Amino acid sequence: NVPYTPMRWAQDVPNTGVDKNTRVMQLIEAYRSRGHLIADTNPLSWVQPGMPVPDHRDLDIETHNLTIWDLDRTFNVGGFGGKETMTLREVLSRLRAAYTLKVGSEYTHILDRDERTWLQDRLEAGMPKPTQAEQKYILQKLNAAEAFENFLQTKYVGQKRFSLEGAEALIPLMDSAIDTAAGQGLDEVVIGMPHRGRLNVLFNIVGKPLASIFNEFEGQMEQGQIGGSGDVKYHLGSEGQHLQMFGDGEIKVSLTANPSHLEAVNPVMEGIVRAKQDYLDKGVDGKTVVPLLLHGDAAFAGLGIVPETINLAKLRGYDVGGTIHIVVNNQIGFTTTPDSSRSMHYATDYAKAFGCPVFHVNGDDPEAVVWVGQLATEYRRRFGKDVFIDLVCYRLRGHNEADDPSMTQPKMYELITGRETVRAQYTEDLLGRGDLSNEDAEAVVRDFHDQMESVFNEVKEGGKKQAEAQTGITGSQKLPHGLETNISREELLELGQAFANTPEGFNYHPRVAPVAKKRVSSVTEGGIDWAWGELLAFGSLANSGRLVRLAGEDSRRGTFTQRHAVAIDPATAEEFNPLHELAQSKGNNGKFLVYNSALTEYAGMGFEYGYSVGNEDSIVAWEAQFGDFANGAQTIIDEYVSSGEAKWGQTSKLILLLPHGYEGQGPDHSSARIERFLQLCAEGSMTVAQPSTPANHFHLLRRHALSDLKRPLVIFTPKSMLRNKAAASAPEDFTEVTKFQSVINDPNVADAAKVKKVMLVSGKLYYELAKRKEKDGRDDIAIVRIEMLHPIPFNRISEALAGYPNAEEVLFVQDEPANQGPWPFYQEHLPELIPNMPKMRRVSRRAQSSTATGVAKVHQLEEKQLIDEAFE
Amino acid sequence: NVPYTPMRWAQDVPNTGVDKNTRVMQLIEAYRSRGHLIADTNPLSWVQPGMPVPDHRDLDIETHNLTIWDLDRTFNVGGFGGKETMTLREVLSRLRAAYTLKVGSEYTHILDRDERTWLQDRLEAGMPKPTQAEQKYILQKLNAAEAFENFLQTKYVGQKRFSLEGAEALIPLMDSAIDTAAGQGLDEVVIGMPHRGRLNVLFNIVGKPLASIFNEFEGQMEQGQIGGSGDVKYHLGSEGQHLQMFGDGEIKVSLTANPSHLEAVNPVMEGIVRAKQDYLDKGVDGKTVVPLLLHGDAAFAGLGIVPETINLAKLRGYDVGGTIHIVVNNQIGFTTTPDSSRSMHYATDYAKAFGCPVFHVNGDDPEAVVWVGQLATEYRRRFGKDVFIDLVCYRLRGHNEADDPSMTQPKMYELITGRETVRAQYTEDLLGRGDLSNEDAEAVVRDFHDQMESVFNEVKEGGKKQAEAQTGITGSQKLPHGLETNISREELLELGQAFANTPEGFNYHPRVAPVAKKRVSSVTEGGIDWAWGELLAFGSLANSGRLVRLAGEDSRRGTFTQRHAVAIDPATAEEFNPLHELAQSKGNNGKFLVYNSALTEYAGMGFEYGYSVGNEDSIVAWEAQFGDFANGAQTIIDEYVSSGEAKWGQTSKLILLLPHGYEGQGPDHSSARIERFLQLCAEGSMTVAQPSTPANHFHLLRRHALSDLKRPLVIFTPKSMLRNKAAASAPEDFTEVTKFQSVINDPNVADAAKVKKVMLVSGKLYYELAKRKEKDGRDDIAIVRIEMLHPIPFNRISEALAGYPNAEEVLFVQDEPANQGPWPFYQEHLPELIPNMPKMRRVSRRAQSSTATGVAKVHQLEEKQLIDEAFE
Ligand SMILES: CC(=O)SCCNC(=O)CCNC(=O)[C@H](O)C(C)(C)COP(=O)(O)OP(=O)(O)OC[C@H]1O[C@@H](n2cnc3c(N)ncnc32)[C@H](O)[C@@H]1OP(=O)(O)O
Ligand SMILES: CC(=O)SCCNC(=O)CCNC(=O)[C@H](O)C(C)(C)COP(=O)(O)OP(=O)(O)OC[C@H]1O[C@@H](n2cnc3c(N)ncnc32)[C@H](O)[C@@H]1OP(=O)(O)O
Ligand SMILES: Cc1ncc(C[n+]2csc(CCOP(=O)(O)OP(=O)(O)O)c2C)c(N)n1
Ligand SMILES: Cc1ncc(C[n+]2csc(CCOP(=O)(O)OP(=O)(O)O)c2C)c(N)n1
Ligand SMILES: [Mg+2]
Ligand SMILES: [Mg+2]
Repeated sequence: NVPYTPMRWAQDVPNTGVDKNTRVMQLIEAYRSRGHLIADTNPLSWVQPGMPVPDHRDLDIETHNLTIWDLDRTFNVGGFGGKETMTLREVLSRLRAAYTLKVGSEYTHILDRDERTWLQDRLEAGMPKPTQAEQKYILQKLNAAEAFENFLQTKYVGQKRFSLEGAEALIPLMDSAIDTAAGQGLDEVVIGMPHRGRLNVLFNIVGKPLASIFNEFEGQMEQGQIGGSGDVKYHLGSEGQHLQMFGDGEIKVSLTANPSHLEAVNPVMEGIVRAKQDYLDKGVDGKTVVPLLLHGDAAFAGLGIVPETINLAKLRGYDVGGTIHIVVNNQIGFTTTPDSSRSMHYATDYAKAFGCPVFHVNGDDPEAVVWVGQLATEYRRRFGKDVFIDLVCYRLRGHNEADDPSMTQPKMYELITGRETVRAQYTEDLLGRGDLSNEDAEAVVRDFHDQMESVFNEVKEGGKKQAEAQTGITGSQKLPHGLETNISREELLELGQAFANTPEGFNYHPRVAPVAKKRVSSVTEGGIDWAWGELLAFGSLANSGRLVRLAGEDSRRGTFTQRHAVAIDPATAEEFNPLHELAQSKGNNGKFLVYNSALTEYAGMGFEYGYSVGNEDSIVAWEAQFGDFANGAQTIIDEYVSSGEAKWGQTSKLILLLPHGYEGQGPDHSSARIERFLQLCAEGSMTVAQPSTPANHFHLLRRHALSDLKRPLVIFTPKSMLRNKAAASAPEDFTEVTKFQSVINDPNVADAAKVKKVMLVSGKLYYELAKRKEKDGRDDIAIVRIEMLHPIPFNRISEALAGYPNAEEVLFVQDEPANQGPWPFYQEHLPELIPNMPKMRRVSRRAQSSTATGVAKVHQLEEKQLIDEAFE
Repeated sequence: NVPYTPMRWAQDVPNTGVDKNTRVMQLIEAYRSRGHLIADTNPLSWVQPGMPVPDHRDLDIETHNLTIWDLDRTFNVGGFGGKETMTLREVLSRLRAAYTLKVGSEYTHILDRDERTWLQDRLEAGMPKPTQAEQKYILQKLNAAEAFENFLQTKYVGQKRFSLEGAEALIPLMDSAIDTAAGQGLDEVVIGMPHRGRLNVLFNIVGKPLASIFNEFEGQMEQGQIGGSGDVKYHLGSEGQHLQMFGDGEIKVSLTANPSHLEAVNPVMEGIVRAKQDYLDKGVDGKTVVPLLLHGDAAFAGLGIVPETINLAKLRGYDVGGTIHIVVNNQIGFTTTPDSSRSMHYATDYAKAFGCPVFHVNGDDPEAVVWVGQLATEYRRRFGKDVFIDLVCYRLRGHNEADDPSMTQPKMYELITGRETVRAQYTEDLLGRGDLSNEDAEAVVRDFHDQMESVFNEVKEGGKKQAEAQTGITGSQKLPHGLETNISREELLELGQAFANTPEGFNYHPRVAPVAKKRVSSVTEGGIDWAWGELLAFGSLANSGRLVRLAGEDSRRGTFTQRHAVAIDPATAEEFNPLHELAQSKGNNGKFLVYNSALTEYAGMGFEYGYSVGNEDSIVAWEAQFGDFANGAQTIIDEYVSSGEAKWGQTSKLILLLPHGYEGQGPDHSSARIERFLQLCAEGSMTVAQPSTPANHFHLLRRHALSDLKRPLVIFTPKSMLRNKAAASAPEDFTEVTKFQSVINDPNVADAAKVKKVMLVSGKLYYELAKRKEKDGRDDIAIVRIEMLHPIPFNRISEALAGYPNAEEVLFVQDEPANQGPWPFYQEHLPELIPNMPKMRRVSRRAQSSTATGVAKVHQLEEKQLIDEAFE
């Protein structure tokens, strides 16, 4: 059992052509670059049958024209090993000790010279010898891991737990990293992980009490929100503290909630870290909250969310100082082996796309694992980049504890069954080298078992409760009754002037200058448009002292060239952000931050959801280029935004701004899918709205920000109505009207006793119906608008209908096809809530498999047909 | 304007320590590895202000301790340039000519030695000098590209076209690749691409007639399906032929349809290629259909679907022999620059994760572009791997033709406005070197303009039609009236015996052997379960002579250990596929292929959709591990499966198998989201079903395969009912019952005149209600099952209800919450279709924000409450 190729027999060759010193330097370069291909990193003696084996002929001395006859000759090596001269025997010895034992390293692809040199120097010095106290501490942690697993196996046989047996070195690796961070003087560590070994990490790394875990297994579950539905035990989070064992440091440790969908926690935990860093406010030399992210081998290579999230690492609004990644490589999926899972040689090969180092380590050598953890945390602090660790290990049982893995992998489980564990091997090694006594070794086991037995007995004394029905979360948070959302006239004029107070030699571009002038004049003369209404809301909130963040694709300028939140000078390329300047000059330390995202919907929306969880007092908004591209983030909408409160008691106030409207631009630029969002709503989980005037959009945003109802808000924003002059607002609507309106009654009814038809509408189709009513002179019609879709404002609709006592018909008019839009939701729910209302009649486009037509002339013909049908 | 650093002044150094020959070899290695960092590949003199600049100190002779005083000394170079000895002046000259001009190359990261050597030899030989005929052919193609763009600009000013101006070298690059493939003797080329330059590619590469394109712009659109909705002009496909200009070869060229969602065509076009290759059947040395895939720079770096699809390249059921990728790098998104779009240095850096070569080429040197196209197509044919081309160019106008790019990028558009085009520059170069006359150069322009003017005038003679309403696609395909789907008794016994005809020294695993015995005995005694029903269907179809493909996560064994389509011997690890063996021994050349996918839902489902489009006569099925993970493929469901026929006239017969059932395993293992699928249905777009017996599943699958209705099928499959003994089927149900049943009436009604309540149910909740009816002895109840959900079988439901003439109530009973499951769809539609039916009453779980509870005791309490409510 020796892992190297034997030395071969050959004749001595002459020193002609390429010199032999050149050949020895080429050998040094080969080991530094490709020596990981023959390193002892696998605990099993296993080669997977269907995977390609890379060529490694570069690592034998024959390929470089050297022979056994050169081993005692001396050569110039140019500073290798801190020496100018050396023998080929000593060169080979050093190379093999550094690059072919229990740690394999990839770092030669890095472009910067100082980075490469730092890693090279530390890997060739070697791992320093640990003290006896340190060695005993590693043994305590290994014991805890294995003992906990065995206890659960014995007391709860059938129950699913997802064990860590085979990979118990993870616990001392994570401990090493957290301890190193505490010594650097940092503030917090945030963890995200999957199912494999979660209950072990909660107890041994985070510090969740043992009583809690035992209760979970007996069927008593901790309640997150009053009347909540809940979730399985391996999807929950917790908080704790970690004290340094051989030091005076202390750090905080947190673990985040997640669903079963793998790798969906990656963008969410990055956002939590960024929000925490921003609150501490320590600058570029800060970055004092560390992200620690765990993966599995099949998931890391397969799912596309992983590289999509790593691509945000060095961008302006997303940087968090680097991420430490750990891949638990146990050489198996569920019933699938690596030959069917990836087309890369290693699972961690995405690192080479981003220019980052990789360390592969044997999971049956605990002292090497502790060294790699320390080295990774030091690299992050110095260079501010991502680092990847590959922990090679195995899975002792099946995928779960009810499965038989021999049916599909017979030969692999001949090697696994009946091995000795990593705790047993390490105890034998320490007693052999005389580093531990037998009394000590036996105490370590006895003490921990007594602790667990004690707690278990205490938990069984208390009787088990019986099942009870779950009520719901509708009334678990209060509504802001009697809150006023208007600003003063002085405040409005100051916001307007921000666009006139340009810096010293700044000028606007000629096509942007008219927009700025209109903003300064409109706050006294009238004609405020949609974009200016939105910015007035965010600006007012930043003045009071809040952090406002807006992110999305092309969101600084606007997709429809409407926003201009940051302006650029054509002559010098200088930038200007008016509303941020005004906020910083009022002495409440408010901020307005606008960022242009990368081209992603899954990672984008996930990052903003996380920001809202990490700072409860911030105002965060994500914008989509068109609302039709939000189906690329369906996982986040379904698993986090719509359902997080009911499952885990985790609350959010994220704002989604989704453009919507039927204007003839085709099926992928027409519908944000209102029907889908209204399906997900129940128990008052989120607010859904489609306003028709800038002032009403202003009041909606301010009500959300100043209330104490911590639930999301989904708004459907316009595209063509952005520049419609019938939709503009007057200053009195921002300063004298006090509240947001959920139903707007018709403002052009002469006599209410002559009305015989009521139309209900939502959005931009109002302005067409109104136009036609004026032209034809109809005094028997009244058009009523619905601005808030969920919850249903049934008291207001009832009040409006009651104001027309001679009405015989009610029509519901929409632009969307009959199987889309708000009609399906309203035809089900509204008749129950208003019993005395006449039967409703739909007027819409016909039902369709697609969203809209692709021909523009057909669009115009349909619109004419629709409006004609409404007016008899 | 010289691009190199000047030679510096220094003293001569002594030849001590590391020898100077060693230093010259290190310089050669540096240029081969990192010389692309200083190559002349950018047409503009532009450096983006916020992007990091890599260190390239390795490429100057000072860092290797050499000086101007060494330039005329001679050194040993070890075969470089086919010489044993050389001067430092000649070495530098050759390195700079090979690695620093108009082509930059990355290939040193490749692990195989023979690959590296092949590339190295071809890049150092250089580009061969082209003939005069070849040169004139390149000028014709450049002219065509630019001329077409200018014509459309002039005749249709406001209209959106997404121009290729700035990147006209794409047309000769694509032409070079297709021409090289025709010379190799291959069969077809399949293209997928986005919006940028689509109408140009349709006319100049594929061969779509010019009349068609002009008509599109005048508002006359070609119809795909009778009564279809349509789509915008830059989303359509076409077919054509390509004849070799200087050869006797011929090849077929195809372009595929796609939506606006970027990069969603990547898995779909890979599947089309695989299906075409399988039909030709030429073996491992075949692979004679070439995939050619075009991208943009922002999309390639940002979206996660790109690397997810490249990861399928070398897997067993997905390999297509390599893909040629072209990235059109025009240094801008919409209003976003590379500093805000990626954290990689180049957009094509994913190549280094997969071990593939990259070529960067200047888009203003057309002869170099034609060489790189040829070299890439040769590499694919020899090594069977992916290859990446980065075409560096610019965008002359805005994102569309209505946008002003100076508002956000002032300095970049000072360099662009008023340049001379690539056609103009090339004409000037050829007239300078005397390779073309002026008469020739003027004819090239005049002839092409005359051609276009002719066609345009002909198109305007015919009058323009007026708009007309679109009818729908419901009746555009026929239903299979009077088709019988039963097999003979002889056929059933033969299928059973397949599991007894093991190979010579094969034995089953002890936990798989009982399943095999039961399969052999059940075809004569009874008790056929769900999995065996499914396999009997697929086997029967493979016997008749069809290619059957089944793919999904853990689909060979089954997620619930139920299928066992391939078995493994514990002693030798040999594999056995019974139903494939039987099919190949009947002389119709049928196949049963089962594959275990990688861990992806977006790329998985997309690949199977593509397979169904590329071979209309195959039976393809995709399976999900649980139906709750299908929201990861929402883009494919919404943009291709649900809506492809109505938009493009593209038909498919894909089968989705989605597990579903409420059994207490929590919110991410309970619901496949039936309500979402029933929203997407209209105009008879697809079939949705939830059967309750194995025999009925058999008949459904066979009806779909033998009919002429080319639409998808979505089935909701069980989890616990897989092993329920009340649900098993008898042999007569496969051989004497002729058709699939859409409604199954109650089989335990003694007297029909005593019934006073009818319950409607779908799925596994039948077996609980039936149980309770027997126990309590209720003869006033009748339970009726609905097996097909869409379309609604309203004639059968009416017939069933009419059979109970004294009924007073109808109850609709489901397990799902009230805002989920089939109730929302049925409460809207069924009362209209059956006017005389009593008012329906819902019995279900309460409405919820999440899918299901996380506590198991609460699940059991809810189920009891539900069944009690049903029975008064
Ligand atoms: C979904 C969420 O975010 S929380 C909703 C929780 N409650 C429910 O779902 C209960 C069922 N729903 C209902 O009874 C009704 O739909 C109501 C009461 C919410 C609204 O019906 P109406 O009375 O017709 O609506 P109206 O617009 O007059 O609202 C009444 C008050 O509720 C407030 N309100 C209503 N919806 C919201 C909301 N989403 N956020 C904040 N305040 C709200 C209004 O500001 C108003 O306050 P006021 O006292 O200052 O006038
Ligand atoms: C959705 C698709 O893929 S095709 C939809 C095309 N048709 C429509 O949408 C019309 C509207 N729908 C209807 O009129 C009704 O729902 C029907 C006629 C389709 C079915 O209603 P019922 O008559 O109650 O159902 P029933 O099960 O008896 O079907 C009658 C016949 O249609 C056939 N059929 C019904 N649905 C399908 C289907 N999805 N695929 C194949 N055949 C079908 C049955 O096999 C049967 O044929 P038979 O005469 O040989 O026995
Ligand atoms: C998005 C998604 N797809 C599929 C699944 C189903 N699933 C659960 S575990 C698993 C295997 C995971 O393998 P690996 O990442 O190696 O984890 P290990 O069990 O080895 O820790 C799969 C496919 C899932 N939970 N989420
Ligand atoms: C999935 C998706 N997200 C967003 C968009 C909106 N969008 C259309 S074009 C575009 C810019 C694409 O940039 P690039 O890939 O460089 O294309 P180019 O315009 O340079 O050809 C964006 C974000 C889209 N069509 N699809
Ligand atoms: Mg694994
Ligand atoms: Mg671009």
